[PDB]
Amino acid sequence: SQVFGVARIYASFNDTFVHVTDLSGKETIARVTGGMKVKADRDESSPYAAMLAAQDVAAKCKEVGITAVHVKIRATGGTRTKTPGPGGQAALRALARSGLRIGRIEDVT
Amino acid sequence: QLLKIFHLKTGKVVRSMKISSPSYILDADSTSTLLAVGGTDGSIIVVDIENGYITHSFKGHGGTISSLKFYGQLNSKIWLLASGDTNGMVKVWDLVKRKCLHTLQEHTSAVRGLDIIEVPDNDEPSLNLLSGGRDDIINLWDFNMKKKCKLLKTLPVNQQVESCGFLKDGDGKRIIYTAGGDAIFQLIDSESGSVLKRTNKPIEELFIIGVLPILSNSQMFLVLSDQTLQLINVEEDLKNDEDTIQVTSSIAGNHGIIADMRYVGPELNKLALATNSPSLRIIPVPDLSGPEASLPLDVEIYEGHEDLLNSLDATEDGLWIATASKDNTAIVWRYNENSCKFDIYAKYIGHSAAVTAVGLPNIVSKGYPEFLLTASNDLTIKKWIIPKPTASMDVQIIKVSEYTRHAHEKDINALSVSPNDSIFATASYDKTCKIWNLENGELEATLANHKRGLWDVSFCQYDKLLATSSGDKTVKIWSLDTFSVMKTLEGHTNAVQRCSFINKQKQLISCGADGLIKIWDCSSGECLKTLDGHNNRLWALSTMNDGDMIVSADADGVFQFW
Amino acid sequence: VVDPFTRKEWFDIKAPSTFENRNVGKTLVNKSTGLKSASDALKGRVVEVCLADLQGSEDHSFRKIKLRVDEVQGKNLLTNFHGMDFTTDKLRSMVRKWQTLIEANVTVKTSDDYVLRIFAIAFTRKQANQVKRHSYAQSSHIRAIRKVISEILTKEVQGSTLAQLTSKLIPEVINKEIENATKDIFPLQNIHVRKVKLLKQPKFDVGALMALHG
RNA sequence: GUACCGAUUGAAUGGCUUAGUGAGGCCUCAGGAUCUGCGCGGAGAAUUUGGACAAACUUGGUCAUUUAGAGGAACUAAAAGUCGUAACAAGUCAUUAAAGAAAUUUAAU
RNA sequence: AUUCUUGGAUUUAUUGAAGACUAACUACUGCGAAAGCAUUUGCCAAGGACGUUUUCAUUAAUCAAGAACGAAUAGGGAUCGGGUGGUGUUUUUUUAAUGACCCACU
Repeated sequence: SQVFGVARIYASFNDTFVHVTDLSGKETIARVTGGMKVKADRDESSPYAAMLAAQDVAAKCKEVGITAVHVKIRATGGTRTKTPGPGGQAALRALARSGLRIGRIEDVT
Repeated sequence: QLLKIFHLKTGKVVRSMKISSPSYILDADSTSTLLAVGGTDGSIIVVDIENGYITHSFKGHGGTISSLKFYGQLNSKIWLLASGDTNGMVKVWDLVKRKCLHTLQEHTSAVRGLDIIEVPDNDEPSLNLLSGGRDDIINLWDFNMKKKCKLLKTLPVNQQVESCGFLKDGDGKRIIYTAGGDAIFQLIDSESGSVLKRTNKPIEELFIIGVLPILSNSQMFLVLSDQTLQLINVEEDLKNDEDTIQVTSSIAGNHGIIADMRYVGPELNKLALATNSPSLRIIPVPDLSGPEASLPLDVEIYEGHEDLLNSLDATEDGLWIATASKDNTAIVWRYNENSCKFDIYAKYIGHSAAVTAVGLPNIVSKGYPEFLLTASNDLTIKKWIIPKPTASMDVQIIKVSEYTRHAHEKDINALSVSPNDSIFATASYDKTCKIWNLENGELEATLANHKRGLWDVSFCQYDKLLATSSGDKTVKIWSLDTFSVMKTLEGHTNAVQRCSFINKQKQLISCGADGLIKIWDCSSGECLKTLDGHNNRLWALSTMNDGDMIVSADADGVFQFW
Repeated sequence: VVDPFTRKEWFDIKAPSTFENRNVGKTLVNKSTGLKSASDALKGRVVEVCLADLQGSEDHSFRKIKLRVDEVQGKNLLTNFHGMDFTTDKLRSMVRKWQTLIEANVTVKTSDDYVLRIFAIAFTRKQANQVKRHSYAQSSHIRAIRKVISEILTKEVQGSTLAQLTSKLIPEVINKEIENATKDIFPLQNIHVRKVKLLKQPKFDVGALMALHG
C-alpha cells in the first residue's frame, strides 16, 4: 500500500545523526543533521534544534515520493555511554507530527 | 500544501487552496483563462473558478501526477484526457461525471506526461498524440472516442524524454521541439518518425517547458537552463534560411556566489565574473535593468572549461581575458568575439596542479598584454611568453621544464603585477609575500611578518606603497624599498580577504569577512567611511577610475553601488 | 545543481516461494546507460527483515531474515537467503539472573555445497515446587548436553538444502528435537538457534534457483 | 614623476662593414632491401667521384634614440612630518430554495 | 581553543587485517600455599574430599639457620562437594532405564 524505507536515527552525544535510506540501506536520501541548523556549538544535540532538522528531513522525503518509513534508533554503544540522546525523541516526534507513517521500529545499539 | 490565487499585479489573496493533505506539485491556467486545477502525487483533482467555485469532487484513481495539459471541451489535467501514473497507462474519460469510458494499458515504463501536448481536432484524420516524460520512449497515439486506441510508430532512437511538443496547425510535417533530460533537445518529424536535427548545446538536464503562443515554424524559441535563458534559431535545418544547428543568443542571469570579478571594457564598461558554473556571464555593470538586453556586442556566454572557475583577470583594453579553472589549463578569451579556433586564443597545458590564480602584465598596446603570467597550485608560477609572433595565438611551451620559479611549500592565493614590468609580489599561505623580478625569475624580496596565510596583495599605481591582506584582522602596508613596514591598519572585526587601491590613489578599500565593506584613506591611515548593505561574506572588489561607483561581491549575487 | 532523484531508477523487491507474500519493498538503483548500466554493476545489496512482516502471524516477532540479491529481469529481482538474525531486546531479556547459559556452534557442508556455521543457544528452566532459588547445572551435564545437541545438528543438515532447511527452521521443529533428547538429563527453557550465516556458496546456479519461482 | 647636463656607445635597433661560418635542390662513374609477365624489363631505399647555382648565420667598431644611468641642478607632488608662532569659530444580517456529501454558486422577502 | 574535510570529512553497506577479551549470567560461589584462576573442544599428568572389612606400623607434631615463589562452648539456618536410606515424585501411551527433583541422615 505504501513505499517504505528505514530512517535509522543515530542519537549520540553532542550531536544526533539521521539518514533515511532505502530498505537495502546502501542508498541514502536527504541526510541533513541537527548541528547544521544551529551555530553555537553547544546546542548541536538540543531537542529544539532536533525538531527543526527533522522537519527539513521530512520535507525532502515526501518531495521525492517516499511516503512511509521505519526507523532503527542507535546510541553510541560499544565502550561508550550506551544511552540514547535527548533529541532522539525529538527527531522521532517531529517527523511523526509531519505526517509520515510509522511501524515496528527497533534498536541497533 | 500551498496554491494561492491572485488577481492583477498587486498580488492580494483571492483564495488559497490548502485543503488536500498531499502537497501540490504544479499549477497551471486554463484555456478559459479563469479556471485552474493543480496536480499532486495523490491524484486529487478539483476544478476551481476564482469567483469562487471549487467543483464536483473527482476521485477515481490514485497514482502520481507530474504533467498536465488542458483542452477546450475537456478542461482538466491528465486525469481526464489521459492518466499520469507511476507505471504508465491511458484512461479515457468524459466531461460528464466519474464514470470510466475506456482504459488503455500499453506501457512497461513509468510515464506521467501522457497528454503533455494537445491534439486539436480529437478526430485525427492526419493528426497524432504524443506522450513521454519518464519512460524515455515516445509512442504515436491515436484518438478514439468510442473505440480502443492504436499505436502508429514508436521512437526508440532517443535515450531520455521529459516533455514533448506538437505543431499548432497539427500536420507534424513542420518543426517539433522535443526536450529531453539527457542535455539533448531535438527537432523531429511525426509523420515519418525521423529526427530533423539534434542540438547538443547544454551539459545540464533540460527542464520542463510550456508553450509559446506562436504558430507553426516559429519566430524565436526559448530554451530553459539553470539561471539563464537562450534564444535559438528556428530552422536548425534547411527549412527557411539556414541549417547546421547553432545558438542565436544566450542571455545570462546571475549565480549566487561570486569568486572573482574583473572589469572588461576599456572604458570600464563590461564586467565578467567567475562562478561555480563553467560559463562566462558579461551582464551586470552596463545592465542596470534585469536580464541582459543592452550589451554593446552580441549577447553570448562563453564555455571552454570542464570545471568551476576560480578567478579571472584582464588588462586595460580587455582584448585578452584570461580565466582560471580546476581543469589544469589556461584559457584566454577575446572581446569582440572573433578568433581562429572557437573564441579562445589558446589553451595552456603543462600545469601539474590546478590553476587558481592568473594575471596579465601592465598595458602598453600589445606585447605585455599578449603575454600571460599565471599561478598554479603546484608550488610554482608560470610566465607564458613567446615574443617573436603575437603571443597568445597558439599553444605556448616556454616554462614547464626548469624555468618555473619554486621557493614555496604552501599554496599561492593571488598574484599582483607592478605598474612597471620590473617586479611583482605574490601572496601565499606560508605567511609571507615574495617579490620576484619578471625578467629573470630571481627572489627580489621576502616579506614574512604575519600570523596567518595571505590572500591578496595589491600594488599602488604610483608604486611607492604596498598593501597586503592577512588573517590577524589587520592590513599591512610596506614600503617601496621594503626595508620597513609603512603602516599597519587595524580595526576589522574579522579576517580581511581583499584590499585594493583606487585609480586616483587616495583610498585603500577593504573587503573581508566582516559582512561589511570599509573604505580607509592612504593619507592618514584612518577610517574614511564604513559601508553597510550586506549580511554575507565578501570575496572580490573592482572600482572604476572615478571613485564613486564601487561594486562588491556577496554570497547571494547582490551587487551594490555608491 | 543536480537533483539526482529525477534520474534515479524506481524499483521493487520480489521474494521466493516457501513463504507468504512475495512482494517486500522498494529500493532505487540508477539510470541504465552504456558504460555502467544499473543491472550488471552492483547486485550485492542486502535486505535484513523480520519474517513476521513476511508471514503476517505475530508468533514470530523475532527471527529476522537477511537476503541476498541474485538475478533481475526488468523491475523483477529475485533474492536468496543470506542469514538468520535475532532481536536485541530478547537476548537482553532472556538471560535471567541465577541460571545457566549454554551456547553451541558447528560448521557443516550441505547437499549443494553451501557451507554454513549454525549457532544454538540454550537456557535452563526451573520446575514446580522447587525450594532453592538458583537451580544451576552441574558442569558435567553441560559437557554432555553440548555434545548431545551436536549430533542432532548434523543429522538434520546435509540433506535437502534451504528450500527444506529454512522450512524446518520456521516452526522450530529442530528445537523440539533438542528437547526430546535433553529431557533425560535436565529439561530446559526457550532454546533457539538465534543465528545462521553463509560463507562458502560454490556457484550461481540460476537454473536450480528458478525452482522456487512461479 | 616630468623637462635639462653628463660618463658608461653597457641592452635594443638602424647605416656601413673586417673576419669567421654556411642550408638546399641538379647531372654523371659506381651501388642494389625489392617487381603483375615466355633469355629479362618497368620501378626502386642507403652509400659515393667530379662539376655548376646558392640564400644564409655570428662578432666587433663608428653615430643617433631609449632603457639602466654614477655624478649635477630645478619644477611638481606631500595642502604632508615634527616643533614653535598667530587669531577666530564652536556645544449582503436572518429564514429558506436550487447545484454540489462538505465548502461554495445562484435565487427569494 | 586544538583536529579533520569537497582527492567527499561524518555516516551508510560490503570485505580483509591487527591486537585484545570472554558483557548479561558472575554469587559475600568454586579452586590454588599465596601470587592468582571465567569462549568451545581435545590431550597430558596432578590434587583433595567422599567411599573402603585394601596396605606399612609411631615411621610423628611444631620450628632459629637454609630453600622456592611474590613486589624484590554448641546449637539454628543457608549453601558447595560426596555418600546412604525412600509406606517418593517426574521425564516414561517405549520395553526398560540414566538424570533431575524432594524428605531424612552423615
